[PDB]
This record gives sequence, structure tokens and C-alpha cells, in this order.
Amino acid sequence: SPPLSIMGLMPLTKEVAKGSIGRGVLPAVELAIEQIRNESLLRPYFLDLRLYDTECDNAKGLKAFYDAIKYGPNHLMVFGGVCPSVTSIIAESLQGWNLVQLSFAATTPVLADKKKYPYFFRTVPSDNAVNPAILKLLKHYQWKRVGTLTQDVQRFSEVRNDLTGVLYGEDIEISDTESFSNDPCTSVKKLKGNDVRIILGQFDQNMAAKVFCCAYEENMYGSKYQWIIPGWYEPSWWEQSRCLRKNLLAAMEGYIGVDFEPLSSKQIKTISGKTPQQYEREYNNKRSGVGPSKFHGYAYDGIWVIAKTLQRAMETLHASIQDFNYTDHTLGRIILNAMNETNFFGVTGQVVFRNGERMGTIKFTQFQDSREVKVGEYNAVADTLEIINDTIRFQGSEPPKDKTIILEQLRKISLPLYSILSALTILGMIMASAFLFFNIKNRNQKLIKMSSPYMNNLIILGGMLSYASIFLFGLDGSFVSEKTFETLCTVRTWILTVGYTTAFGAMFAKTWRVHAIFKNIKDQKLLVIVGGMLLIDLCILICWQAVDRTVEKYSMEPSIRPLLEHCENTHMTIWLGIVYAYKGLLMLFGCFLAWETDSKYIGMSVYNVGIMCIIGAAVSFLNVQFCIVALVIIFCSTITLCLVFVPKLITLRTN
Amino acid sequence: SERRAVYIGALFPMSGGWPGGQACQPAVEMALEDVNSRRDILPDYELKLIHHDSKCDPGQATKYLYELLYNDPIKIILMPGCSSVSTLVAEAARMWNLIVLSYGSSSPALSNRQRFPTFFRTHPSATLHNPTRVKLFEKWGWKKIATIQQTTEVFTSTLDDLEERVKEAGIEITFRQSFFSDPAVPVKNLKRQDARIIVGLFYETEARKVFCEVYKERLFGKKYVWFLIGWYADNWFKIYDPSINCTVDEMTEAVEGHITTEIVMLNPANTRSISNMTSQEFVEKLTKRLKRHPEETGGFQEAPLAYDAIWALALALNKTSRLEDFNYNNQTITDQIYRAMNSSSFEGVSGHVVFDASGSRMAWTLIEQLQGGSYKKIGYYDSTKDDLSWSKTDKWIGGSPPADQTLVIKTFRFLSQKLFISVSVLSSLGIVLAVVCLSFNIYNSHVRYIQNSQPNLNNLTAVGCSLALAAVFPLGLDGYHIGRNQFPFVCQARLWLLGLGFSLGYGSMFTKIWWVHTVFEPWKLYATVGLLVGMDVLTLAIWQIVDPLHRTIETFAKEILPQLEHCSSRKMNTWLGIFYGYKGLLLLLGIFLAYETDHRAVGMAIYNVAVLCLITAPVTMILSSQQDAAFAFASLAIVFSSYITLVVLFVPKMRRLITR
Repeated sequence: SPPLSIMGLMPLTKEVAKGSIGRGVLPAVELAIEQIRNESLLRPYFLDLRLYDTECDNAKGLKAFYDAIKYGPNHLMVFGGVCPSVTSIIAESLQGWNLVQLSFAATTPVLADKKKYPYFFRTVPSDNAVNPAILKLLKHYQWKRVGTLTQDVQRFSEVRNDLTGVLYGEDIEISDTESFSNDPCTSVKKLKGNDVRIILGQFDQNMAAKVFCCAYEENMYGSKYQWIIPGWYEPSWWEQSRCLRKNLLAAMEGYIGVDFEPLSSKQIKTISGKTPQQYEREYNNKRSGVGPSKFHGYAYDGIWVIAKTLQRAMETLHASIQDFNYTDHTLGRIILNAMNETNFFGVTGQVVFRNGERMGTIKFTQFQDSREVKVGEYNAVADTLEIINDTIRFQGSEPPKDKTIILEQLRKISLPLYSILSALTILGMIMASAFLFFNIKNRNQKLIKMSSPYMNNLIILGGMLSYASIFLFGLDGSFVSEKTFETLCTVRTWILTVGYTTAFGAMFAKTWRVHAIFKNIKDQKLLVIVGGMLLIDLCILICWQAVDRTVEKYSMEPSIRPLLEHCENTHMTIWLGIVYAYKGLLMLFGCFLAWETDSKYIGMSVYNVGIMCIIGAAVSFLNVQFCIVALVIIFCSTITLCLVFVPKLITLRTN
Repeated sequence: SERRAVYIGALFPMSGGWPGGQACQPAVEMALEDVNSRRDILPDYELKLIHHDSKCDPGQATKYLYELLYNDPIKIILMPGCSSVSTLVAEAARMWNLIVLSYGSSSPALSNRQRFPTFFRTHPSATLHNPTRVKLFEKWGWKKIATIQQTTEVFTSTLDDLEERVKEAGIEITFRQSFFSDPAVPVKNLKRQDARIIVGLFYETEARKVFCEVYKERLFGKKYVWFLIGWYADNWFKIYDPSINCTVDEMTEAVEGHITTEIVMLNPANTRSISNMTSQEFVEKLTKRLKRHPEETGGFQEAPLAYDAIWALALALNKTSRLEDFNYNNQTITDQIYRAMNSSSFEGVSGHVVFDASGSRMAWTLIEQLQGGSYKKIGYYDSTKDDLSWSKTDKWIGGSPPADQTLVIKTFRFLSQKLFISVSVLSSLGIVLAVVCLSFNIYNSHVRYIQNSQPNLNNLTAVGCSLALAAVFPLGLDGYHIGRNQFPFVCQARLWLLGLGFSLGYGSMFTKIWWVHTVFEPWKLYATVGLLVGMDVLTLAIWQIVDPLHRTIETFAKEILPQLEHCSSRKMNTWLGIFYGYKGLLLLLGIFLAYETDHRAVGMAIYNVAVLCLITAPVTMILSSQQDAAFAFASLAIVFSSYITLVVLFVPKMRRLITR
């Protein structure tokens, strides 16, 4: 039978880490070969795979290539996807012996050297496309604003290059793209600052140590995080010291990794009619030392697929014979023929070569620290991220948040104690109006001259103005939304303090003329004093009208929020010191006449109200707290008011 | 002896970065042939100069290579200058284990001593030059490193070597930027990175786009720094490209003085070679073999290293001065030559044949800022010491190799104003004050026929005046102003002002009894003033808590950088500030008490006095004291005029009444 010297050589020593398992898949492929031999399908092909476990020593592979040429017979093509270094060697070798061949195994998008990968090919490649699945996630996990980092191993560096590649048409906010070498906690902070909500990393299972470490540091185990990686970062690495072994498992929990979908889910009669179930049965079993090297599925796949393209070009060559040498450039043309023809309903999947690209899907698991829910496999056909429904072990129902939160508004009022407050304020003002109607409507025994004289009803009126204007501007609490934009409640407080200072100056000029006569009609002069008060008042009123205390403030809040509301004027303390001075103007004469000696207690209550205004400034520094503070302020205000009323009520007792 | 043709592993980079030495190879081979001719030293073999064209066919090159490995005879070495495929074979050697022979690869790639076992290539990283450039930085006094690079894998290796040196340097790697294609963005970032000490790495055309970006930024100044090396060509700078858009004039201007260099790329002098050839005669022979355009002379300067390597092979030969029993394996003579390699170092005519750690060359390094674009190679780093012959052609920052981190700002840490008018009026006031004190004392000691029978209040008046004088001394110009003694003075100053404030309100004490007289013995007003002093001591403890006053101030810049730490001065906890506000509150209390009420004329004087005190309160409130250098001490004169009115009262009719 016309033998088939095949370039059946790859790094497969027992020392060769998976290369041992490579031999562990050799037998299987050999079995496949034996199967093919059992098939004897493309006789007279007597498949003489010129075989050499290349043992992975770069120089060993060198001398291999060497003898392969010199001593080695007319072998066929790339038993490969083994040793990235010597891979590259082959990459160079691509057209070497007028050469051309293909592995299919390694994801090393180093393979991308279509320049070099002109005269060579491969199928199982870099899962950067998982981005699309991730896009599917961006669909399914419903995110569009994400950042990531990597321990940029020259691979993982190249991987991040591929990531940038994936950022092609990235119709979603690549909310960041960090990276790392070892500075996990450092980047951990950096990215907590990047509003940690989701995470993908290219790092060593080794590097994974510090990874999980910085993780448990942040530990933002919620929609404030996401775990994304690959079994490339070694299998059982989580199964494989800073973080809590608890928090370690926590990281392993929900750990969203992914790798190749090892084989066809429908474990049916393969494209080779092999019940892929029975296929794998025999695989593990006859394998008899393991299940074959992780590519076991892809391993025997490539076996049969070599065979496939083999029979394909076998037809294409029956078109023409077995005398090909390395000189046979036309045979290389026929190779390119079967190469363009690298496409079929491959067993593991309708294995075609989308620019050499394996036609497949990729298992995607969310490790719940052992529940590696390999739910998803982007059927590269559609990259149809076939997810095992309900396999989701999602912390919340949160499909990946895209760096979002919640606007926490400030505003703080009870509106009922405040309703009760407005009620009581109206009550005080109304009782004031009533008692005044009495005192005037009953002002016939105008029996006070050489005392608080019988004309103090005017002062009572000034007090009524005070207390009413107070009721209003205090009832100016929390729903100004009608205007709430320098809503002229400025003028509310303005008229408030106006009536206030009016009532104040009433007793002021009273005691003024009083102590004056006490040394050794004047209603006009007192009215003049109050008028000058109101004059400076309207002056500063226009002044702050130029300032023109829309309710605006600022704060962040939790349950995540941000508070902002307060009325503050352009005169940050200018008008403030102004009011302070206006007040001291009275408080002085107050304490003065207090020393001079009825209305002394009135001046006392006034100074009390001054201390109250101080507390109000404090509340301005202070929320609904400050709201109740203003409430208590108005309370003390009406309190001094009724206190004044009680002095008159003494006469009602006399009455 | 017997010129047994030794299989000489030769594939010329017929295509190559400089695929013209590929020819010069033959010429160097000619030289070698000349050597093979002048085999007198040890003719005991010839070269089976297995000649091929490297031809940049990297993969196919390697194919033919193997073919040679697959071919006779027992071969010698590499015909390499550039790495990639060579580098591959270099990794490969041990398997066959032959002479790692490039020359024109400074490639940090050379460093893989593990892999780079047989390494042999003249070109070496100018990082040492960079380190010499560090020395030059030293010669610049530069110690703060700002750099970037179009991230060539070359420039990658660079960035490493950079980092290598920077570590070895232990100098401030002030900035490590980079580039890939057009970092004009990162250029603006460097603007943001606040350019003072600049260097970058790219290729003549990458360099072209670079200079384009440069002229764009136009940030040319002693801030900017065109620190470079001879990776590109002069014309690559000097000649302009149509693909550009910037101002070849402006950019040209920028190009001048651009710092760069190149090692001594050939025999500097024309001495008779190791082959008794003049470097002149070298260039002669160059021209001789120059059968094509000397313009088209690829590896022209390299051809120097080429025939050099010819002679160098010859050196190893005459060292060995048959042993052919080596295979790609058989390692006896292999190790023999390996020793000869550990022994490989000489004095070649191109330069004292210098084996770097990996045998690479080493010699003086011409060093040329693009001196008016006539890059004056004013340095020659004798790699032995990298001893830069500093020919000092520097047309540079000051004409000068200035230092890195070009920024040196001032600070207005204080001021004095000479206290000129200040200290003047200060001495004047102290004089008049002591004068009035003695005058009243003379008026004192004998009288009873005045308002009462004792000017005990004159004492508290003098106390306030003493406070005034003391503060003139205390917060004057002898604690951080004219006199330079703060480290103690400022320290001692912590007390000075404080002390004086004590006597402040002394004279006002009478008011209390006057208030009592407003009601209308000495124990009453005595206890009153005692309580005043007690409040004073309370605030003094508050200050002792609120201490550390002689403090820093105040942020500002200045106009050769300038800053203004404007007048670092008395500054402590504003708690004591509020305490002073409270003291002034008590004062205003006294003020109103006066507003209430001879002794009446005395009280009117005291009213004017409280008015002056109110004035002083503003200067207090003028603590802002923007022009503090022109603000303080008006209140001292206030106190002066106050005590003046006091004595004016106490003088004439007071004598008439009390004494005479």
C-alpha cells in the first residue's frame, strides 16, 4: 500500500508536559488512525506517520527539523500546536521545503502571522472572539461600560493586544482597560477607583494568587465586581497567602472563566459516525492512562480531519502521483487546494476553517468555587453563546452593571410635624390678632401714662407684624418647587426679620424715651426710629436682591445616593454680619435698660430670640435637623410674643 | 601552513537592513581573502568560505542554512549583522554549536547569554553610551530623566536598557513615556508632563513624524530637549519629506543642537591596521571594491567592522596558530575555541578589539549635538572609561549642558520693609512714651488736691503705654524682618506680643468705680482690674494651648523660576483668635458703659480713647493683612495719641488743682 510518510512529530516526551498527554492522545489518534486503518479508507494509503515526539527542547526540535529533512523521509504536514517557540520555528518553516502545513491546536494568535501563516495553518485559536460571547454577555450580562486589566504575560500581553483587537467595533463603553504585572492591590485600588463593577483578567494561575488576594481586599462581591478568565489560567487553580481562604473560595465562587468547548455536545455518531459519546467512552477508556490531552476531543478530531482533508486532496490528486518531493511546488498548490478546501461538517462541529479558524464553540463557566457552570458556548457559527439556562449562579439577578449607581437626593422634612408647625404658627398669629382686637376694641381705660403707657397698642401692633411675618417665613420650609429658585422666599424671610426688628425697635425706643426721661408725642420719634430701621432694611434688601439662594447644596449619599439642596446668597456673610450688627444695635440698649432697672423681661425675651437666631445660623451649618431647628426657633419666637402678651394679660386679670 | 579551506559559514544579507555590506562582505571577504592571502601568521588553513546570500530570506535563508548544516564542510561562523533569523540561529547554535558571528547587532537581544552562549557581534547597546549619556547627563548635571519612544521592539529592548541604566544610574527617571505611531497626544501629555529634560527613540521616518509633532508642539526651549543618538540619518532630519506638513524652517531651527551621537564606528585615526592598512587606506580599498554607488554603500561603516571581523577570525586562528574532528556535536575543539573566546580580546585597528561581556565592541564614542545641525561631535566616550573627550563645542542651554529638572523657584518667605518708617516711628514713639512716663512720675509722688487724692489710674495708663512700647519691640522688625534670627527669634517671638497684650486695658479700670460713680474703697476697683487680668490669664492659657504661632505663609509664585512663600509668619490656632474677639467684646462692653456717662472731661478723653481702641479693632480684623509688609502698627500710634490726650488732661489744670 502506498505509504503516507506524515510529518507526525511534535513535542511529546514524557517530560513534555502535555506532550506526555500528547502521546496520551497519540494512541487515540493512532486508534483513530487504527480506525482509519480499520477503515483502510483511502487505500492504498499506508499511513507511515514519520513520528517523533519532539520533546519540546527548542534545540531538540531544531535537530529534529534537521533530521526530518536529512534523514527524515517524505513526511506530510504539521503534527503541531505544541511548542510556541518551535512553533514559531515552524512558522518560519512554513514554505521551507517548498513547505506548507498546518497544526490546529494552539490559540497563540501569534499564529496570526498570516504573512508567515501564509504557508501554514491552524484552527483552534485565540478566544479573543469571546468578546462576542462577551458581547452576547454585553447582551445577556447586559453591560456596555466595562474595564479590565491583565498580568500582561508576553502571551497575556499579546492577549491584551488581542483585547485591543476585540475593542474593534466595541459598540459599548470600554469603561477602562487596565493591566498589571504583579501590582494587584495597587491596581485593585486603582480600579476600585475605576468604579469596580465587573472584571476580566489575563494572568497566571500563579498571578491568580495575588489576583484573588487583591480581590478579597476589595471583596466587592456583588454587581460591584465580575470574574472573567480562562482555564488557560490553569484548571483547578482555584482548587490549587493573604486572602481569606473563605474569601478565596468567594473569588472562586462566581468565577466566570471559559475555555474551549472540548467536544460536540451532541455526543452522537460523529462526522466519522463515531458516537461521540462512545467516542469519548473509548477515549478515556482505551486511553487507559487518562482522558487524552485536553485537546483529546480536538486531538482525535484533528486525527480524523487530517484524514478528511487527506481524502479530499486524495480526490483532488486522483485528478492527476505518489512521487512528490519537497520540490513538488505543484503538490503545494494541491495543498492550498485542500486548504481552501479545509471545511466540512467536522465531527466536534461543522469544522471549517474561517481563515483557518476552527468552526466551533467555547465552554464558558461561572465557577461557584466548585460549581463551574460551563453554561455557555458561543457557537462560532453564530458565536451563538448557547448558555445552559438556569445554570446561572448569579449573586443578584444583576446582569453586569455598566458602572451605574443611584442619584441620592437630599431634601429632608417631616411635613407633618412641619404641618403641625404651620398649624401652630397660624394659631399664634390668629390668637395675636384676637388679643389685639380685644386690647384695642377694649381700649377705654387708657389708664397707663407713667408706666408702660396707654399707647403701647402700637408696640403690640409691631409685635403682631413680627409674629405673623415669622409664621410665614417659617412656614416657608420644604416644598418651594413652585418656584424654589431664589423663590423670593428670600423676601419672605426679609419681611419676617422686618416685622421682627420692628417689634424689637418698639420696646427699644420705648425704653429709650424711658431711660431718657429717667435721667432728668415722642411716639413720632419712636416711629422715626422704626422707620430708619426699615430703611436700612430695604437698603440691604435691594442689596441682597443684587445677590439674587436657590435651594442648592451638595453631598454624596448612600443604598447609593447623592444629596444636594440649600438656599445660599451671594453675600456669603456680608449680609450676615449686617444682620448681626443690626441686632447688636438693639441688644446693647436691651442690656443697658436691663441695668437701668415691665418690658425688661420683654428685652430679655428679645435677647433670647437673638440667641435663637444664633442657633439658627448653627442649623444653617447643620437638615431636617435644621428644619426642626427652625421650627423650635419659631416656637421661641411666638413664645416671646405670648410672653409680651402676658404683661398685658396682667391687666385683663386686673380687668 | 597548509591552507586547508575551512568551511566559513557565510550568507550575505543580500537583502538586509543595509543590503550593501552584503557586497562589502565579499570586499571584507576580499579583505579576508587578503587575510587568506596574508595567511603568513598561520596559513595552516584556508577558508572554505561557504558563501551564500543571507538575502533577508529569513525562513528560506534558514532553509539554505540547514542545507549548509546539511552540507559539508565542518563550518565556522555566521555571516550576520542583523538579528531576526540570525538571532534564531543564535538560539539554535549549541545543537550545532559554531561561531556566533554577527557584527552589526547592538540588539539587546544579544543579552540572552543563556541562549547567547557563543555570542559574537561588534555592535552593542548605546545604553552604555546612554550611561555615558548619563555621564553626559552628569556632564549635563542632569539627574531627572524624561523620555519616550515609538515603541519599536528595538525601542522596546531600548526601554529595557534604559531601565537597566536608570537603575544602575540611580538618577531620577523623571519620566518614562513612549509612542507607537504618533504620540502627539502623549506629546501634549509631555507638555502636561511639563517638559524639562527630554529624550525619545524612533526610526528616521518615525523620527520624521516625530520632529513633525515636535515642530507642531513648538515647545522648543531649554525646557525641550532633543537628546537622541545616531539611529536616524542627518538628512533624515536635515532633508525634509513631502509626506510632512509642518514648517521645515521652524522644524529645521528645532533640529539645530539636537543632542545625539555615535560610537567610533571605525578606526578614528588612519594608522596602519593590524593588517598595516591605513584607515585612510581602508577607505581607499573601500572605494576600490566600491564597484557600485558609494551612495549605495550599505553597511559602509559596517564594512569596517566587516574586514575587522575578518582579521578577528584570523586572530582566533593564529591564536590556535587537523583539529577538524568536531561535529555539530563533537565538542573538544569546540571548547578549545570557546576558551579562545573567553580569551577573545585584542587591539584591532578599527579599535582596540573590544570584547564586551558577549564580545561586542567598545571604544570612544563621538558625541554631537546637532550643532547648528552641523552636529559637532564634541565628545568621544573612551568606552574604556567611556571617557568622553569633551571637545566642548556646546552651543546649548546656556551654551551649556544644563541639568535636568530645569526649574528653580524662589519663595517670599518673609519681608522687612527695612521697617524704615516703621522702626523710625517706633523708636520715636518709645522715646515720647518714656518721656511722658517720667513726666507724670515727676508730677506724681506729691499731691492730693486733684479730682480725688491719687493718680493710681496714671499707673494703669503707663501700663498700657508699656504694652504699646513692648509690642513695638515684639511685633516690630527683629523676629523675622530686618534682623535674621527667627529659628530663635520667631521661637522667642511666640511669647513677645502675647506678654504685652496683658496691660492693654489697664487704665480703663477706673470706669468701674466710674460706673459706681455713674451709680453716684480702692479694694473695689482693685478687684475689678484683678478680674480683668484674670480673664486675660484665661485667654493666655487658651493661647498656650493654641500655640505655635511663628508659622508658615503664604502660597504664591514669583518671577529663572520664582515662587513666593509669601511671608511665613505668626500663625496658630484661630481659637485664640476667637479668644481675642472675646477680649475685644469685653472692650466694647466698656465702650458702651462709657457711652452711658474734669473726671467727666476725663471720661470724654476716655471716649476718644475707646474710639481709638475701636480703630485698632479693625487692624485686628485686618489680620488678612494682604500688605502685612505695609499694614501693622497704626494702632501703636493710636495708643501714642491716646496717652498723649491722657497726659494733656493730667498736666496743666491738674497741676493747678492737685499740686499748684
